Amino acid sequence: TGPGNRPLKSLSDLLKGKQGRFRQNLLGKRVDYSGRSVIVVGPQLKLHQ
Amino acid sequence: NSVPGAPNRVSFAKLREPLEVPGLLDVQTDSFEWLIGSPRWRESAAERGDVNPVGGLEEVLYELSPIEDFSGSMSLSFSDPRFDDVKAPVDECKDKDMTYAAPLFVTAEFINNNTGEIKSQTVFMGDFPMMTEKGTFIINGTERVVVSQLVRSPGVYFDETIDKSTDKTLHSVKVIPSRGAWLEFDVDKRDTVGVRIDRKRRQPVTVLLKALGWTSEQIVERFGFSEIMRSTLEKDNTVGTDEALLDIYRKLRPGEPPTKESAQTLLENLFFKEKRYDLARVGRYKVNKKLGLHVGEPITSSTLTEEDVVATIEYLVRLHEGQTTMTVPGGVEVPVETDDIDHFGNRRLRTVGELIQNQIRVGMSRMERVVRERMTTQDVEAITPQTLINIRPVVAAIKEFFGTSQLSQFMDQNNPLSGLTHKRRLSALGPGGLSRERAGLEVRDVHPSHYGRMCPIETPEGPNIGLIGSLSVYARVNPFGFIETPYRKVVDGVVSDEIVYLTADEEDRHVVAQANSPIDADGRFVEPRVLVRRKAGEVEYVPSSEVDYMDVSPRQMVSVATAMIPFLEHDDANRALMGANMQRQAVPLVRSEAPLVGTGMELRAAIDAGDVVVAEESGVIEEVSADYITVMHDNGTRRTYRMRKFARSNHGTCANQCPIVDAGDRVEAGQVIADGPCTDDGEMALGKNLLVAIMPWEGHNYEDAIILSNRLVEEDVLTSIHIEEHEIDARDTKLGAEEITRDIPNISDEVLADLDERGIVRIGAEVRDGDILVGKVTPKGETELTPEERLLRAIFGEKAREVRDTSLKVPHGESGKVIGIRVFSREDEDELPAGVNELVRVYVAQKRKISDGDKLAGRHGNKGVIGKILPVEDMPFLADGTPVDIILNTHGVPRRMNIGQILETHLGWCAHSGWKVDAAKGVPDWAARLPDELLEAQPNAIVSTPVFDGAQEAELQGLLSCTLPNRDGDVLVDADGKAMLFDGRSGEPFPYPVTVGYMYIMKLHHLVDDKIHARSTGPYSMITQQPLGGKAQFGGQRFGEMECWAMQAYGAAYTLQELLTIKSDDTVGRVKVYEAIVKGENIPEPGIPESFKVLLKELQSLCLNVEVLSS
Amino acid sequence: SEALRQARKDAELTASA
Ligand SMILES: C/C=C/C/C=C(\C)[C@H](O)CC/C(C)=C/C=C(C)/C(O)=C1/C(=O)C=C([C@H](C)CC/C=C/NC(=O)OC)OC1=O
Repeated sequence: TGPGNRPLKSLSDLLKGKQGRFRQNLLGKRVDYSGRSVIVVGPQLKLHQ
Repeated sequence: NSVPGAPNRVSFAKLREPLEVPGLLDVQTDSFEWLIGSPRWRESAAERGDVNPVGGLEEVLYELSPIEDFSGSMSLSFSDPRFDDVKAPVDECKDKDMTYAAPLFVTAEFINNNTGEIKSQTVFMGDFPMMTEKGTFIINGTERVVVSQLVRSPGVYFDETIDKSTDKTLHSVKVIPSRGAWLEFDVDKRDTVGVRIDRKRRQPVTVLLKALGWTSEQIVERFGFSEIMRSTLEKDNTVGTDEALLDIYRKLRPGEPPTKESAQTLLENLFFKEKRYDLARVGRYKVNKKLGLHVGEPITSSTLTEEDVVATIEYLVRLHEGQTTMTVPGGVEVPVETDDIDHFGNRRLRTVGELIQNQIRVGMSRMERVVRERMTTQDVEAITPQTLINIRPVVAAIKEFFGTSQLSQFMDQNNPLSGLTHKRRLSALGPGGLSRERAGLEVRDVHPSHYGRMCPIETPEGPNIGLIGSLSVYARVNPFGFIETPYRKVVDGVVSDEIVYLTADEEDRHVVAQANSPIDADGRFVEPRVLVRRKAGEVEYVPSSEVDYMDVSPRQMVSVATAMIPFLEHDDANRALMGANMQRQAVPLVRSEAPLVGTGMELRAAIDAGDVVVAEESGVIEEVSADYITVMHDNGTRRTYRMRKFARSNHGTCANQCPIVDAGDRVEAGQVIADGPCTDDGEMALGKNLLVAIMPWEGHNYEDAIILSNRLVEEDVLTSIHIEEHEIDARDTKLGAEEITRDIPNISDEVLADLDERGIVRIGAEVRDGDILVGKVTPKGETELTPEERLLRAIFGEKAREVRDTSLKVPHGESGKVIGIRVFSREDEDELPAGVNELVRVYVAQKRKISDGDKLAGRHGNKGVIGKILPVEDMPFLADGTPVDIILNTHGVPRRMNIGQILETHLGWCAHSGWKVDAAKGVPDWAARLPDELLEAQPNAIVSTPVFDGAQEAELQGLLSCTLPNRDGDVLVDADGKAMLFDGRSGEPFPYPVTVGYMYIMKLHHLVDDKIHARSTGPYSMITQQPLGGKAQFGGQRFGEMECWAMQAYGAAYTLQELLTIKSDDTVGRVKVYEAIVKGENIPEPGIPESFKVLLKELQSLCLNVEVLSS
Repeated sequence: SEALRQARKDAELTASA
């Protein structure tokens, strides 16, 4: 127990994958060196561009 | 009409509704005032009976008083929950961040039962928050919104799931009370009783009856036709009351010695001692009403009665008997039938004051269980309730409720519309409410009782559909948490004119046809065979004698936002809901023009919207200003009205208020005086009115791709204001006190230019991302310098300045002037949090032009991103040289089922054009029943249509036939709504006429800059080694499971390895690669991952022999 | 009569730990 109505976490719970009885989404580390944005058409552009 | 500043918008009302719009905010006002118990509410509830007007607080007093020791030697009591005035004005409370509240005084009294002496005090219960006049609350200056949560009430709940394995209906009941225990009267597979109770696993009814003081004689007497009853009483296999009592006691406390007095002294406490087993008063009401038991008396005594249980059993057995209705002795016959958890008749509504009282009860519980604690430990004949009182837990609960609650949420003020929409919101998830996955999909469904009560259209389209909606417009609330709905009762083939606020249950009793009915001008009707809603929610041609209630009006099943899309009955609910939820995402432009076309909603919406200042008293104007207006009340008295100008919303949008009148003017009470942001001429305004064609042009309008002329840009027609606030504190470290100043560590001078004299920058200065905001500094401590740095200092004569440079710089992608500086200082006696001494907050605005990529959408769900900002000249345009505004793609129209936008476009062209229908040879037939003075139209006059009462296409065609020329002899559009156009690029006319017209559109709160973001290298983790995610900081994009497995599919491995090593975990390798890039050299090899080794150590420390073998 | 299945289960939840 502690304060804050909320359970505990052994070493067993620090397991990254730790899939028990269900194969949830995976959700690893969110790498680097990208950029996001909304997308738009390039109708003037070539295919490879 | 019926509005003073109502700008003349003609509409197409073919009907006439008796009642007008209600007070949309009453949903919150009334709950709040009742919880208050204000005399407003006092007369209010008194208007419809309500012999005992009791406030929720009064209820809490009566449910708490008296307060007495278990010995019963001494007695405490309360009285007069009395509010004190608020400690500060709402504006001041918001600005200085003091939560707008007010004290609480109670006439509490203690008396010693031993001898009897009054201890009356008027106790400060605590400062108590006060609702806004916009029905909201300000916490610490912050502005939240409470939500009303849907819950099916506690009640006697019936069902017979047929055991198909037995092929037998299994009638059952679960009477779930508040603060109580459960119980089942089950139709077992055998001809027996499912008398499992309080989660016990099983009982015979006979055990209850003899336990209830009933002989088998008494039972068969009371239950002669009771077949399973007689069977079980033959199989009761136990005789005598106390035998049943002891069996119950042992099976209830198994692992416990049975005692005889616990026979009555447990069950009566379990189910009749109304101190630990108490469904709500509304629960008792539902009980009697379902059962007609307490027919003519007010509700009380949440404890049960054997009367209740026996009527229960009788109805249950008869339901599993073949029955229609049974009148209990003392009760009218209730129709024998099941129950529904989904149907509103069980699904009540915990209101705001409801939840507040719940918190009050839970706090006062703890407080009384400590008062009774001290009640003995307190010294006798020397205490006072002041000595007895602790308001700390109660105030704690209050605070932790206003803050720290998914029902106490931030008012999304992006515009008056969505502000309103946030209120009047309906959700069943929450504390007590079901969580997300625990609810079955069926609760998301649209039960036919929903009709006219909860608009089936408006709801979040994410993974919460069906979980949250809003109210129908003309809906109204039961004091018991139900939907009391007005209805037009018809009598004798003649609709009366008496509005009838009805719930859903009684509705099932009755017969309601449709408002769109051929009424014979008098309540009399036209045809016999009439549509009508069935008690099963079904429709037929009733012969026109049978109905007793007609619809109050059309659109009684619409939401607010849903009430604001013309032609709505022509397009699919899908794009409908899409545009609906989007329309709350509108963004207030700076010009705020009103649409040519609309509904009747656009004015009432604002007049409840509030943010548009309303004329309080009728009067002549005194003097105006850009910031306020002096108002001459008609007799002497006067007043000002402080315009809110450039007030930062909860989303960076401006909140100006411009006045709309003159100081020599004279207006009337309840009248518009100054539009708010999205308000134009008093009514709503969420965009502009634009002429568009629909061709596929150059592919640039490909798959929702949306093109734009430069003309709007250079005309500022799409122009947003944004208000980003920055704040930083003056803490104090072990190294000393944080410092703010122009004095800096190593830094340029020009970078120290636009600061003030004492750190912070100067008002009105332009800025750009990374620039310095505030010159702040703290000591860093002491470490041995590098010999190199020491050398640079030596050659350069440069001091140490161990105080570290900790200033405020603007984050990325930000610019615009700084309007106002908000500064706080502990030295100034500014109250600040501990470990702080000075606070400053900054306000920058940037007049964002419209730009490509941003998301626009009409009022149809028809939406999309900005394809490309094209110049004006290179544009398809009229024969009058008038360029088009934008172009949409036809191909999205059919498959989306959104012809209403086409309707709107034709209508808007007609509206801009103006007509004058030649009623020279009588009237053209389509115009026959059409309202007069539509026979012409001044160009660019404003009009509107009721949702279900809109113009017909034939009407529109007859209009479009009448399309008087603009300036010259100029019928620019055919009778088919198309026209010939010219490519500003080609030079030629296009081969065909083209659909065109004026459409009103919005701008969404999803600007490009809000989303655009990239990154190479930034601040690495603390737990892991990893440079921070989150676009608030840099952040970036997570390359996880989908395109890994993918890259493997491609077969390319090295890129994946590089990503997962040198962009993921290799501490040394990261700087290595950075070096290699800086030097222009071949990449180093990917080192070992870090989380790998971390997991390795973990597995080790799990007491696990672990090891790799290289060979 | 067949309701006793909880009896085997109810015994093990309680004295548990
Ligand atoms: C030392 C290993 C002991 C046994 C493994 C245990 C206990 C783990 O519990 C399961 C393996 C695992 C998950 C560890 C996660 C770690 C070390 C970590 O922090 C991550 C992470 O969370 C995600 C990733 C990648 C992005 C996962 C990509 C998977 C691709 N799979 C595939 O290519 O399909 C064939 O790497 C990590 O090092």
